[PDB]
Amino acid sequence: MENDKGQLVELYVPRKCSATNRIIKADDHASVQINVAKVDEEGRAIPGEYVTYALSGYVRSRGESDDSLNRLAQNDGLLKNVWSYSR
Amino acid sequence: GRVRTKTVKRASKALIERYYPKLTLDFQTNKRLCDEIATIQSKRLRNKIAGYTTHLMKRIQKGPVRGISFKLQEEERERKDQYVPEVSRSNGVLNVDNQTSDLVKSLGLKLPLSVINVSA
Amino acid sequence: MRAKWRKKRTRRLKRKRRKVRARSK
Amino acid sequence: PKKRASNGRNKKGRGHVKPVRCVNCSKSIPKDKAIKRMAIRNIVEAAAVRDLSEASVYPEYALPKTYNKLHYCVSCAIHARIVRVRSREDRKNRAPP
Amino acid sequence: VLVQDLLHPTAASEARKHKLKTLVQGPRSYFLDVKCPGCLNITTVFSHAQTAVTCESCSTILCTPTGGKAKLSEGTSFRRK
Amino acid sequence: SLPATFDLTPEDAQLLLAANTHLGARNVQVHQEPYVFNARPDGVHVINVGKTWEKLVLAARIIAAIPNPEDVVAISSRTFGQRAVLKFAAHTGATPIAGRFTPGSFTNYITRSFKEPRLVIVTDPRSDAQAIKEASYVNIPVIALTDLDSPSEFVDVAIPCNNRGKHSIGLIWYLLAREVLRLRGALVDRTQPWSIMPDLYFYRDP
Amino acid sequence: TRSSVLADALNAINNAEKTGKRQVLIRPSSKVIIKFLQVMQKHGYIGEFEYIDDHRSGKIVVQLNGRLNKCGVISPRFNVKIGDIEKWTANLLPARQFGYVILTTSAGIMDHEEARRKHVSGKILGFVY
Amino acid sequence: GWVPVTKLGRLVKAGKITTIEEIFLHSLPVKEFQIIDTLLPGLQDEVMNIKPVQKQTRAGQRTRFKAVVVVGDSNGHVGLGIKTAKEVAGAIRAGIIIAKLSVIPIRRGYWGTNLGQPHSLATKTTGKCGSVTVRLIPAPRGSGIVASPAVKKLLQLAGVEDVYTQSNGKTRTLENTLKAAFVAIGNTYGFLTPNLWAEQPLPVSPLDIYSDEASAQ
Amino acid sequence: GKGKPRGLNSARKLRVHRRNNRWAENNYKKRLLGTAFKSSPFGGSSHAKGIVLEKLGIESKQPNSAIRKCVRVQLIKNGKKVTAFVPNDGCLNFVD
RNA sequence: AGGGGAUCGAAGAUGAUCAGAUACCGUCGUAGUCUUAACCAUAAACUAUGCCGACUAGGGAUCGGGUGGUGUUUUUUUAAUGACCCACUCGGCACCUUACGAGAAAUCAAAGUCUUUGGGUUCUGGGGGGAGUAUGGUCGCAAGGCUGAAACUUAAAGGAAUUG
Ligand SMILES: [Mg+2]
Ligand SMILES: [Mg+2]
Ligand SMILES: [Mg+2]
Ligand SMILES: [Mg+2]
Ligand SMILES: [Mg+2]
Ligand SMILES: [Mg+2]
Ligand SMILES: [Mg+2]
Ligand SMILES: [Mg+2]
Ligand SMILES: [Mg+2]
Ligand SMILES: [Mg+2]
Ligand SMILES: [Mg+2]
Ligand SMILES: [Mg+2]
Ligand SMILES: [Mg+2]
Ligand SMILES: [Mg+2]
Ligand SMILES: [Mg+2]
Ligand SMILES: [Mg+2]
Ligand SMILES: [Mg+2]
Ligand SMILES: [Zn+2]
Ligand SMILES: [Zn+2]
Repeated sequence: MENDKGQLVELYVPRKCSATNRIIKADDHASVQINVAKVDEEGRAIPGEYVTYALSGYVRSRGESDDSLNRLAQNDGLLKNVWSYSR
Repeated sequence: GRVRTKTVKRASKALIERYYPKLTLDFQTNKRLCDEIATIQSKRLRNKIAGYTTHLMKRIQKGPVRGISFKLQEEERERKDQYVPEVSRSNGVLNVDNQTSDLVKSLGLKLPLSVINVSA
Repeated sequence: MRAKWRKKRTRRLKRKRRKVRARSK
Repeated sequence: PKKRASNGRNKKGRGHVKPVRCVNCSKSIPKDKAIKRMAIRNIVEAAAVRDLSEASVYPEYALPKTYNKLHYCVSCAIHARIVRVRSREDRKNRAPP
Repeated sequence: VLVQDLLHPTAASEARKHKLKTLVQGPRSYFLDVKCPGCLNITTVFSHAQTAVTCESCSTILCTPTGGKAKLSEGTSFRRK
Repeated sequence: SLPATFDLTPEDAQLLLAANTHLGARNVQVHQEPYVFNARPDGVHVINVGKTWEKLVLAARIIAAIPNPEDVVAISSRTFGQRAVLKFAAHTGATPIAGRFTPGSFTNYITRSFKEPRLVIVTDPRSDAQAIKEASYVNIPVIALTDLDSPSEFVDVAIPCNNRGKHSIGLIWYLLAREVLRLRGALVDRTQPWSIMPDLYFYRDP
Repeated sequence: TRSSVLADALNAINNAEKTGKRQVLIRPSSKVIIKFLQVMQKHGYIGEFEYIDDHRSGKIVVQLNGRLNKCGVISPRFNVKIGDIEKWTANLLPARQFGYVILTTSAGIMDHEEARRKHVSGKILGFVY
Repeated sequence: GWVPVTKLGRLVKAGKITTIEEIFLHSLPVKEFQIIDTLLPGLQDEVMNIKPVQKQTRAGQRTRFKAVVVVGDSNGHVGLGIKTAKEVAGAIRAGIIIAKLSVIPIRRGYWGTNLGQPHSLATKTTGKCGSVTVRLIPAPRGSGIVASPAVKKLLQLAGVEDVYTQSNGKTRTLENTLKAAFVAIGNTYGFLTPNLWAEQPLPVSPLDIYSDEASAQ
Repeated sequence: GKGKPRGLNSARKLRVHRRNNRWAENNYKKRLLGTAFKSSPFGGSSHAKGIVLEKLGIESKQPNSAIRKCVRVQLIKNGKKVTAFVPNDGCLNFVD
């Protein structure tokens, strides 16, 4: 939210649900951010380095947290099958 | 009725928590402990207390008592931990269902077979 | 008083005014 | 306000049932609102059964109960029979025992 | 649920649905060629006949009507198309 | 991103089928599960263990990722999981909660039960719902062992299981632990059946 | 009986978004639905959409992103007198800097900003933001 | 002395988190009031209303006191706390703290041109609580706060310069009205305009970057 | 839509319906029925001048106990009779 | 207006009860209760919730219809039937669990998709009394139905829930 002349104004640009791209606001204390570990050759899990996803309180309440994570991580490569885009 | 108030039952807890070494199945010495190690305004209230920190001690020696945990249990429990020498690959092969093996066939590789059927 | 007896009260009352007024038709 | 979804008692998809007469006070009450018990009991009783067979021809006989349905009227159902009056939640419970 | 392919439904879950609730609608009744070896030809019956379809030449029967699928007459045979 | 040898091996598969970790819930069957695989007739639904295995891996791949391994929390109010969780927490970092939960453990700093983790693992979101609820008052992600009739609100990444008892829950936890150690960790190489017995995890007696 | 075929198409889209979905089937589509769908799309408020041809009135699959608060229809298609356009946008848009009143005019189905630029007016269809 | 309990209280006292915008960035649940004291010290309070309530009891009437309180700077951080104790001051004390805990952010915008420093709202917003709906509408400069004394004061401490308001409901019940106005300005950072359509990489959580530098003992 | 027409040509129905329902307005109906001019001791006018017939001592309603000094007045343009209050302490002594 | 008139039974008369008891309880029992031909048009005529259309969420029962099965059971010689079991699908009468959502709440798959306020349409309400009264019209054999005011009076009447 820029201003008159190029200057960035209004503090704080909120995160977004990786799943629904809606804002995750402050009092949304039911939301979640899953850090998933980048790993290297022959197991081993490279500490401090994650593939990360966020998830709105809405979504988790509606029980869609597990299906939605599935699709998300799989089209990154951390799942191999499991999720069908058809029904 | 001789049901002990909370002040007594609470003080026993607190004592058995943090002085379990010292304290004994014996009231008489549990009595004396409570003087040196705690401040109580009446002989009667201390007796009352020591008699019950004694009771709690006596049945601890025969299995835990909920409320009181001096950590030492949780580590006796972790060392009191092991079993097995058999496991549950004998004998022969894994007995499966028609579709259990379909799951096998359609996903993976080699597994010993053993068909079933079942009805209504 | 119970609504229905009051409804009955005024039914009675109308039949009365209905009467008295006919004395002068 | 409204105090039950069954309202009085049990009538959704009709409009009019048909009154029964209360077994105790004779009060008419719709059949679906009735409140009912099967009075099944032996003709004899706890005591007479021994004394029954004893002073009888036949080996132990057979024995027949009496089977008759009861229709109570809420007031009559409350005043003695099946009633208590239950808490706001217990009222929901349709399980018998 | 929450994200799925409305454009490419699985054939199975498309198969269980109602005929007007598939993606594009079509019937689920078939036609058949039907014959009783007394004769040498093949009449074509509709799987839900309503009319008690009488054979070409011989007043025989072929299928009685029902609630839905016509019941074909006991000693016969058929193919779908 | 796929590891390469982290495919489901025939030794793990045998472990699982003997554990009946594929024998899913009967008539009951929560809409939110295509972890299924062909209705075995007369009630039982068969659970696709491949998917099971991957989830477990992703699970482990998120557990190891927590900086301090001891603010990973394991839960199990069901007796059939108490020996497991203690044995999971034993080997890895992880603080355990076996038996009764005690509400106010995540809200309410004032309690003596007070935890405050960065992740929660749970064995049966029916029995342990106290915790699943509690954690979504306060932004904790949740990993959970789920059958075909488990609630799935407020639990990300389900591990399709068989909380019908026995060895399943014990297996899954053992496999969980086994993988979090094979990850940035105190283990080994390829096959490597691991020293520790899988029957170590398991409800006792009688 | 179906009075506004547009009205169903918007409320469908609206209920999808609200429930966190990423697509909707809509039925039965129309020239007008398409053009309304087209405007929203041009402005980012939905993704791509596909017209499936039942041999009938059409179905549509919309793919929506989640930038969408509301897409509403205006039930009588009131005439707007080009000067009245200000009064509509104000009545029913969240601020003066984003969001659109979309409406039907002799020069095509177009949002009010294009309407302003082309200097035409007409009747009011609905809105997006 | 402070002695924080909670991970967040430690990280904050230990100078590892500098502003609540971070807290809101990651939606960190706040339990310790001292947190929002050190993180935002220009906070000035304001008792909004005090009223007697009464409870009937199996041995006495019980009339304790309900106090409604607003804290804020005048720079996009409000807090609305409601507390009832049996002495007035104790109600106010506990009320100010609750109000500090609930301190939320305000997105303010421009009535409709880019100029110098936001002065109004991003969008219209609505807040409901009970029967009352407080509705907030962006206004041109020097319009002022067009609102009742109470709601105006909550909107000033919140940092807003010009806004329009409309209310529906039994607005005389102050508790519900302010709560609705609160929820109304709370809603401004939930509303997705296109200026916020741009994708952000997804920041890492302080609770993990200073993982060690938090931690119990 | 619950209950009003929404159509583009339902303007008449919408006006009539309003007209019909204005009669539930207490002020509106008095305005059009001409209640002022018809009943009501003044014409509909702000004041009226009358003649003092007798001095009354009206006993006050509960929970109040008092004698409220008043006057019966016959309106000049009217002959309509009216009782009126005589405000403040004494002041009944000022009439006759 | 005819028939019928077992039963129960407004009215009436009685026995008790009661300070009284025109009642509650008991007895006698007229009309009535049933039927034909005609009237009447009202019920808390109730889900106190207009109709048509769309969309939004889970579960097990059940009624009707249909489809699928090397299902069960019926024996005869296997079938065909039938009844039953499983899966699905239309359309019903309902219940369960949830609530994204709604509400003043009780509660509600509508009472949701509403100040981010518009799918179509019918109807009714606008503080409480006065009063469903007065008056006119109209229908009715009657009882009464429909339509339906004001003057004046009044600061509350009222709803849901909470504690006593
Ligand atoms: Mg005469
Ligand atoms: Mg009440
Ligand atoms: Mg009542
Ligand atoms: Mg009826
Ligand atoms: Mg005041
Ligand atoms: Mg009226
Ligand atoms: Mg006089
Ligand atoms: Mg008779
Ligand atoms: Mg009598
Ligand atoms: Mg007498
Ligand atoms: Mg009499
Ligand atoms: Mg009526
Ligand atoms: Mg009813
Ligand atoms: Mg349903
Ligand atoms: Mg069949
Ligand atoms: Mg008064
Ligand atoms: Mg009460
Ligand atoms: Zn009775
Ligand atoms: Zn033939």
